[PDB]
Amino acid sequence: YQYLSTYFGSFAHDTPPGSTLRGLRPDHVLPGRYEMHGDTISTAVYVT
Amino acid sequence: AYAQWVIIIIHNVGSQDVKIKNLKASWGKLHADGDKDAEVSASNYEGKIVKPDEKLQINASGRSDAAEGTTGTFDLVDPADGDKQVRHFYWDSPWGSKTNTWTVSGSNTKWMIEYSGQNLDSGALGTITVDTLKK
Amino acid sequence: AYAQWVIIIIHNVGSQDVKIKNLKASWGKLHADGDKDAEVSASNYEGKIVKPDEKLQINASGRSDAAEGTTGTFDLVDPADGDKQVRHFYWDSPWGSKTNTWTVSGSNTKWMIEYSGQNLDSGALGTITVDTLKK
Amino acid sequence: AYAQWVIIIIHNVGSQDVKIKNLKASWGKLHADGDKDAEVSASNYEGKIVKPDEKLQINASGRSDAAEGTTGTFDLVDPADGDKQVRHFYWDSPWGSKTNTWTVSGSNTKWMIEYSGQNLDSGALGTITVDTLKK
Amino acid sequence: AYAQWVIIIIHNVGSQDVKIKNLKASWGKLHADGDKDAEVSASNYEGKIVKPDEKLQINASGRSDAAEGTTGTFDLVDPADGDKQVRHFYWDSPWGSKTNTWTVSGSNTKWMIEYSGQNLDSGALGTITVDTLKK
Amino acid sequence: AYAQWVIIIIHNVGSQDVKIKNLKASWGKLHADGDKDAEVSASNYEGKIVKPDEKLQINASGRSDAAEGTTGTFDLVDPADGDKQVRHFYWDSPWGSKTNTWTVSGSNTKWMIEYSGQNLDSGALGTITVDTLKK
Amino acid sequence: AYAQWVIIIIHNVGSQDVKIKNLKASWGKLHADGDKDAEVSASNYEGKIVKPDEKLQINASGRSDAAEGTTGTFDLVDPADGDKQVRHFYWDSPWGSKTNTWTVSGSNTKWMIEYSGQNLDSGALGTITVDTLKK
Repeated sequence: YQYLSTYFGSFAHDTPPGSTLRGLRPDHVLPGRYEMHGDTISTAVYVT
Repeated sequence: AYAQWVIIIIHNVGSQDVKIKNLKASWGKLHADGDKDAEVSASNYEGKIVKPDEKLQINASGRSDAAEGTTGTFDLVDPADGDKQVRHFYWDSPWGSKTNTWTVSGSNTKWMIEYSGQNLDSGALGTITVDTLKK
Repeated sequence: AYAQWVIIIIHNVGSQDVKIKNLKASWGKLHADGDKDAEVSASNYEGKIVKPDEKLQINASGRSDAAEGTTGTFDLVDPADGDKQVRHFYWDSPWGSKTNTWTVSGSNTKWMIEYSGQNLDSGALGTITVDTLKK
Repeated sequence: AYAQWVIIIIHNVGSQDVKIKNLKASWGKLHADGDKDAEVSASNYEGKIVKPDEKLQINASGRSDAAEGTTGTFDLVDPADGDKQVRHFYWDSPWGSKTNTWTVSGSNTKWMIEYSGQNLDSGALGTITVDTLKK
Repeated sequence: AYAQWVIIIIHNVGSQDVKIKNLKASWGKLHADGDKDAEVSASNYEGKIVKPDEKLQINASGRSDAAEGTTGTFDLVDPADGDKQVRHFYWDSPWGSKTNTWTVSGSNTKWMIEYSGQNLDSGALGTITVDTLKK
Repeated sequence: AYAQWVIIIIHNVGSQDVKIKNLKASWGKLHADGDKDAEVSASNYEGKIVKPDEKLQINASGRSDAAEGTTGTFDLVDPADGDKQVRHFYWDSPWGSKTNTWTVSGSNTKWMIEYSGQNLDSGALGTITVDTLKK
Repeated sequence: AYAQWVIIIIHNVGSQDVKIKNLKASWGKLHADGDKDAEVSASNYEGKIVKPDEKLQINASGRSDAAEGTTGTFDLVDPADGDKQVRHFYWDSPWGSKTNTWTVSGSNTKWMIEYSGQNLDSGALGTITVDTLKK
């Protein structure tokens, strides 16, 4: 299975909002295209 | 000698503050970045807080062309629980020996600490990068 | 001589493969990490693919007590673009001359290369981390 | 010497104006096209605007038969946003060394700059063609 | 000697193929780009087809420390017209004589050839870009 | 000399396998338990799997009356994680120098290693029990 | 001499109290942990109770640089049945002989005693660990 985003913070297994984050069956997703932001690798984020 | 040097890069890979305490160089001197001539006192780093997702660099080196290495210690301490110790770091890049020492002692189950880049065989102690993360 | 040494850590932070080519140590010798005695051949890295998030270490240093330093060159190329050159890297830590040299050349525009950690004043060249990314 | 020379051709491959600023030769002299004897002051090029789809040539060379190379710098600056820097160009074709220097520093994400034709091994610095394009 | 060198960049700006023939370095040696030590044979370029928008580089220079300069000839011919000669190119950067020589001969009228960048006063011949187009 | 000796008892207290690798006695010789005369080869332990609750003994000592001490190195690695290094162990009981040396290096974080029983002042290095566990 | 030494670790692997009695070193001296200079009287251990699941260490060694080994005895006694004997332990690491002696005499079917780590061939007597169990 797969999930569509990276977590910006500490992923909480048992408390919200981390308790409700879910991944998807592979047939639910198709490959996307990135869209980079930020001048430097330290602050580079893709907008899929 | 300047040939005995060490760079210690504290890099917060977590999301909680970490403090540097009790930084003390018994042998050698702390100095500026890329400038072994610009000596800096330990007060520049003691008590400083390394905010998450940024790095703090500590540069130590022996006296100029001397028969003296660089030996020092510091504590990394979590300020969120009354400045308890995370780990105690000790480095020793001597001038009259081959075996450099890099010891990370102490215990704190709430923190995970990794380090890489050190050289203990012979020569300088190198650039040690230490990634800290509060779990 | 072992006093002159260099470590190069290529880190493919990007999401597409990057290939090493034309690795050649004109002076000194390559060796396995932590063991300057354990010499290795350039073929152990030639043509290697650095997958995304993978790190590859190349360790070079002078020979046993010889008056030579170390010097070498290699290329990063893009396997997905017909091995089009990304960058050309040259390193030199001489035994006689005090100043070192770390040069990155090339004009590939769909790549970002960032190198850090080199020492150019005196002593060994040190450890250089080279983060690579494809736009 | 005249053997140390460099030609810098700024070629606008886009559709926006670009300006040359702070052109200064610390060593050597700017001269005319195909005429190393006709010295020209930097005022002939400083402040000039390279209109899109045309080329501007800057010729630098060392003093006649001297033990002096040619070292200089200039800025390429976008006039559309209050003369901010596009890139900073530095060239060095020394007489008493083999390694020529051609550095393009600075950052401007709104501009793309390519360059080709330089020689850094030995001898003259050659004819460097720099294509500038505003995105 | 390496002080005498020449680079020829044939650029087929047109829309039909052009072929190299009879490439011959009567003096000095050809070599790979950026490496005057890496000698190459004339067969690596003989009979090659320069497709439209393609660029082909030929690098020649004197041998190792020899008192020779460099001298060579080649032909551009039209593969689509029974290898009819387009142009005849001759280059010479002598070590003894100061003046260089770059000569283009021929009378093919359905082709446009434009060469630029040569130096004829003293020193190396330099870099010559030759744009080719078929009417 | 037999006066310098070391025994290493690896005890896998954990519940997953641990593998020995790169076992090498640079000085002295390995031997079977209770018989310093019965020399054994490093291949008798190389690549061995220490199952959970199993104990593995490695006995090293100096040769017959020679002025050498003993010195060796090995690695604990995780067979279930692509032979990823767990720890690097170095032992040295010199005949000339009085002080011994027992060094454990590495940064594997999913493992706990606890060594006890070494003697570092004078005489033989002694018996060292190394309890290993995987988190 | 200090080269003649023995460490005796009584480790209660059961759930019943065991007492040490009649500890007496006829030759040599009892000393502190890792400190052969800090002599300690036998009163520090005589009458002590080794609680289940913890270890008590007895360190004996010969006089400093003397021609004297270390010879001693003690009783392990069950206090639950009026201080009857479990086993009688005798150790002898002489200076003028090769054969060290480690004798565990006596009979008590209600107790099971194991011991390991002793060396009787030559040199020191080593670190003997004795696991005590009440069935």
